[PDB]
Amino acid sequence: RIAGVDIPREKRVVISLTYIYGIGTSTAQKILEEANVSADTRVKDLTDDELGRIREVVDGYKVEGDLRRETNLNIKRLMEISSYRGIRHRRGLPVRGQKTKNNARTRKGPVKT
Amino acid sequence: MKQGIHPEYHQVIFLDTTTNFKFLSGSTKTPVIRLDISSDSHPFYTGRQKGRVERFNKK
Amino acid sequence: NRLKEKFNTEVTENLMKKFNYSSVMEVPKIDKIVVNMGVGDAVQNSKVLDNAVEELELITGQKPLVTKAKKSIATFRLREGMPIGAKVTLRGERMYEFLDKLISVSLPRVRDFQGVSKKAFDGRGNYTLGVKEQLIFPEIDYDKVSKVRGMDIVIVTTANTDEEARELLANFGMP
Amino acid sequence: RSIKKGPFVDEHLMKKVEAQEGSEKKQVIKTWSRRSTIFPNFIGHTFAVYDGRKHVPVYVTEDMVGHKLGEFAPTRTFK
RNA sequence: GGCUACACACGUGCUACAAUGGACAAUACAAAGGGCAGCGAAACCGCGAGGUCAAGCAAAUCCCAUAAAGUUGUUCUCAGUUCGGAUUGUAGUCUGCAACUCGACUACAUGAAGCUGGAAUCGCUAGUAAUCGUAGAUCAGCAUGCUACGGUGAAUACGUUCC
Ligand SMILES: [Mg+2]
Ligand SMILES: [Mg+2]
Repeated sequence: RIAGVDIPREKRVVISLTYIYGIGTSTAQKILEEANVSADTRVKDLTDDELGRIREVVDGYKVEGDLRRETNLNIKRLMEISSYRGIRHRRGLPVRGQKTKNNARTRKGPVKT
Repeated sequence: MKQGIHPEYHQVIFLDTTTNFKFLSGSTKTPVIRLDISSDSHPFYTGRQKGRVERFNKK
Repeated sequence: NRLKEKFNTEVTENLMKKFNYSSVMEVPKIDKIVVNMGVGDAVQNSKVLDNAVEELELITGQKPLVTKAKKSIATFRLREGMPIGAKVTLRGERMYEFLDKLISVSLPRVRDFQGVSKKAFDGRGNYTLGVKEQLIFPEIDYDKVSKVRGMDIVIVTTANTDEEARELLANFGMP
Repeated sequence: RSIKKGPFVDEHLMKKVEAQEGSEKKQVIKTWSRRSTIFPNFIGHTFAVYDGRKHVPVYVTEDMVGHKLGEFAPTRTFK
């Protein structure tokens, strides 16, 4: 565990940190710079000091909770106002102005007919 | 407690090295145990936590 | 026995002042905790219940009682005599230990903690926890989880009233 | 304007809001300018936006500032 | 404002499904084209899209412009993964009289179906298919398309039995 969530043992550090919601490759590299470990390491072999350096760096960064809250609350907000994007969120249709005549199936689900 | 079916439930130590809170109690764990977060290191107990108008005024 | 010594040393006083008690024996105590698992999948796989048993048994420290079917149901393909769940009554030093563990170790390991529920009373002074995941415990290595599963931790009291229960639990350290 | 130039608002609309800045707010303001940005000085007003065949009512709130009037007058009626 | 709708059906292309591969550091070899209130060198700032100052340039002179695939190294280890990069949220840039309807690009975070495709069907006989990038026209801004360009570079075609 690092940020209240497990991470793989056999994946290296830079990659394992990416299995948090909120933390990607860039942030992982920058975190490992700040809490200076090597990227080659693997968390089955890391020590208490290394792991705690990392935890200390990670605590400053919104992740595994507040990030889900930010996203959900932003969407609920734009729905509570009768906005275009929030109408689209309420209907299950694309938001960025794609065309729904064809090829919108991530937001529409599979083919219904 | 029947002799034959219950585990080895022995007294161990819970160390929150983040804030070094060293608590003693039992476990079936198999003596110093590692814990990262706790009632003395977790936000909600400790009470310390880490707007379209104010946003638009800065710009 | 940190929590029990705490109870007898402070909370008896800090509670009897709040509820004008003439005798110590009015004061609340936890008489037991019951820990269930409610395993309905054992119709379809008994290995499930074996894992459940082992995990309650490791968490608490005693072999859980296999509960059984009380009345037979066909929506779930469920016949009387069949095992469902398993329970564990806890009393004494082990109760106070498990409860301090809860307040101090596991609950601060929830994936998305923002507070326990605060209305989880039957109206008489008993408390339940709607747990989601079992690996939240340190005894459980997260690698041996055969199924993420929740639990129920009932807490049973000699308080007649929910507010007395709230104060007791806060004074131990519940949120 | 999605850019360091600062937002966009049409000048006539700004003037009419400053005219309505006496805060009595008896009247709906009429408009066609969906292009405009909403400011915090529009709260508690009632604007009447042109969707293409109707000057439809929209009530302004504080959750509506980094947005546009056009977000609240759907031009496409689909059932 | 709409031609950008969406319960669905078809056509034509792009990205992929991974190890003949992903990421990362070094390094190499082209064509052809365009450029005046237009191409914008170098330097500086910014993680980047870019921005400030500004030189040359109406051309075999200066610019777009460091071609990429490659080669050599490290690392990944056959998993929905370090493949994939949709979708969505945030902070931004450039253009524009204004990017919600309805621009492109960027950074961060998330990480969809997809593990080589049913019946059927298509292109191609050589510098061709296949693959890799590059330029232009329109164009304030927008190109997975259109037209042109070159780099690497196959296998097979017995024969007219049959459609
Ligand atoms: Mg059209
Ligand atoms: Mg990738």
